[PDB]
Amino acid sequence: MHLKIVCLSDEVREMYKNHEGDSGLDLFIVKDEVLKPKSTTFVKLGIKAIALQYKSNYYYKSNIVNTSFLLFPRSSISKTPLRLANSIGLIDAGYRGEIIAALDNTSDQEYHIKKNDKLVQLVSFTGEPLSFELVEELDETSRGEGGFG
Amino acid sequence: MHLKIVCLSDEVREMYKNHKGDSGLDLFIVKDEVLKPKSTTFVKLGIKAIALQYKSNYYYKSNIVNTSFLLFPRSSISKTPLRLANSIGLIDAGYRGEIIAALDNTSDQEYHIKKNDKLVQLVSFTGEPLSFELVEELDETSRGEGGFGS
Amino acid sequence: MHLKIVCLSDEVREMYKNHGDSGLDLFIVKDEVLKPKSTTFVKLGIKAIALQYKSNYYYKSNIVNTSFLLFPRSSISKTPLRLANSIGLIDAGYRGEIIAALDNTSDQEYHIKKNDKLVQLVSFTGEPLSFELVEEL
Ligand SMILES: Cn1ccnc1C(NC[C@H]1O[C@@H](n2ccc(=O)[nH]c2=O)C[C@@H]1O)c1ccccc1
Ligand SMILES: Cn1ccnc1[C@@H](NC[C@H]1O[C@@H](n2ccc(=O)[nH]c2=O)C[C@@H]1O)c1ccccc1
Ligand SMILES: Cn1ccnc1[C@H](NC[C@H]1O[C@@H](n2ccc(=O)[nH]c2=O)C[C@@H]1O)c1ccccc1
Repeated sequence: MHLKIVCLSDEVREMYKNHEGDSGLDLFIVKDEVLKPKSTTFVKLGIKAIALQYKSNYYYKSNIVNTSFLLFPRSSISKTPLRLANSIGLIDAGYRGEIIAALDNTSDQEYHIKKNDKLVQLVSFTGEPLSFELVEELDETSRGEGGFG
Repeated sequence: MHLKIVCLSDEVREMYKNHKGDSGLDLFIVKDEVLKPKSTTFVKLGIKAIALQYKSNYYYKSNIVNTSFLLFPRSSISKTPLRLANSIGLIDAGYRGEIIAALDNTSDQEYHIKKNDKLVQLVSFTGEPLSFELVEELDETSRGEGGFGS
Repeated sequence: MHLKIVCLSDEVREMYKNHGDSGLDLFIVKDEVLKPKSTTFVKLGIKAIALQYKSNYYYKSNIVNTSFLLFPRSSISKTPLRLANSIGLIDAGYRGEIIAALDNTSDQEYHIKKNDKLVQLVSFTGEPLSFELVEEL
């Protein structure tokens, strides 16, 4: 699966210019942030992303198409008090919004995520190796980050 | 992937006639229910379902088959204190029971769910788009809601 | 999909020798006390690879190793244990022991017993699973 990732700030772009014939693509925490104790915080991952797979035959009742994909916790999240609220995120084929990780802080202390933490990863519904590239837009629409003005 | 869904009551049938390219199919909470604080409740979704996909050759040591499939939380469950106790439910190809969501109320107060809330969704193992239709039975067994009599 | 499982001990091998569906259950292999309000890395005492047919995938001889998944069993929900990382992703390249990160959410300790089945191995496609017990991967 191949992902096109639009970084929403330059600080993020520099993180991903760094960065793997692997199943998951790790995502960065892009900004130091405090998570209140006993809370769910919607943590903005500062990127938009489209995933491409070869067209496939599926039952329902241009070799390369958009596809839905998954936001998984990284196994090393287990070591912390944070847990993904929604278990596993399902990003649909369309999707053009900022990817959000919803993290439950299960402790009663506040928790500091730091820039460059990796808590979550994108994963293909097929488990296949992921490749990505930075692009400036996903498509022509404003939500795509493309088009005029 | 195509879901044949059997609604277990008339009330549920109407909710599914009225239903709003997509990878998950939202399921309704079908009955106002109070969930106790700090507990796990097995919330009956009032439906049974099977999933149909193209037959595949798979390594294991008409072209439409029954397939196993996935029960995911909707991401809007995040706003609530309700968490899905088994993370992602696996429903096997053969399963003819009512679909249950096991919801942990992590809050220390009672949580009230309403008829028409949508907290969970069915999703295909391959993430392809889903269609569904409402049917009177899944198969000929009683558990499947079908066959002769009562 | 098909799994090659190396049992890490004499005693574990037994449990799998005396064990086609969508997930393969894994045993709790030794009695253990889980502390209250805690996360424990519970060792399952197996190594495993998974084999599926090669596929064309977009990216920029019959068989290959694929990634597979570690799901909780639906029955885990009767316990106060939760899988910390929701669903475990075991990569194609992984040769180490399989661990289940379990959160004990109880304010009391919780004892797991050998022959408990709390988690299960599932394939990316939901296809029926099979395994054999080898000596090495
Ligand atoms: C938080 N928030 C504020 C406005 N919209 C939202 C959300 N919308 C879900 C979309 O986000 C995408 N989405 C889905 C799952 C996920 O884990 N991360 C996502 O970005 C595809 C889903 O379609 C939202 C996002 C994450 C957790 C909860 C809720
Ligand atoms: C709690 N309870 C009381 C009577 N039945 C149940 C349970 N049903 C397990 C089966 O239901 C199906 N099942 C599996 C996972 C799931 O998330 N939802 C389900 O309906 C397939 C599984 O085969 C049960 C249900 C949900 C979670 C845990 C346990
Ligand atoms: C516990 N521990 C000590 C040294 N390394 C670890 C761990 N490392 C992750 C590897 O284990 C494999 N792994 C991944 C996810 C999972 O649920 N179970 C696993 O066994 C493949 C992953 O690559 C570890 C294991 C489990 C949860 C968190 C962390």
